[PDB]
Amino acid sequence: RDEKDENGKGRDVLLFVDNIYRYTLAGTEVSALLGRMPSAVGYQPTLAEEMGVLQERITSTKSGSITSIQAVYVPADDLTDPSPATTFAHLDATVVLSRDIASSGIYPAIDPLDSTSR
Amino acid sequence: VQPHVVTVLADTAIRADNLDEAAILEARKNAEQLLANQKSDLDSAAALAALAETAAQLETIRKIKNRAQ
Repeated sequence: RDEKDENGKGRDVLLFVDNIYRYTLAGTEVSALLGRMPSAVGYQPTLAEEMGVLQERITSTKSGSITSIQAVYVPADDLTDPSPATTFAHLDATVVLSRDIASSGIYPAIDPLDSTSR
Repeated sequence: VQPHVVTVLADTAIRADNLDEAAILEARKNAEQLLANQKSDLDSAAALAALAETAAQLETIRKIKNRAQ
């Protein structure tokens, strides 16, 4: 992103991340062995801080731009779970897929009453 | 009338214990009106309120089946 050329402008960058939820899951797997106390449903007490530390770097500044697409996993089909609920506030466009539409043979199974954009 | 069969057809007929029958037919009119009014009341009360009340609130529970709190 922050790369320039002599008499040459910058370049646009596309970034693709697959299942950013596994990052928080791996953080969960080692929290107890580090000596912390659990919170919520067995989650680490530093979920939001360590999500935000990574999320604030994926951005576009005055010098260069980044377009990113991420896939977010929803455990046990529960949108109320702390990880997706914390993740919801870091995005500009959110697409929500539902199993009820998928089981009816409709593809892509995008829920039109829960998808928003700025 | 004829020697083998006798039949008289009447649009409105009833046993004429008196020269008038309105005071007897009014009881049947009252019975019919009362039955109609009670039947309408029973149908309305049994269906319109009850089915709507049952169907009032069901989704706030279905939407939270997979919640773990």
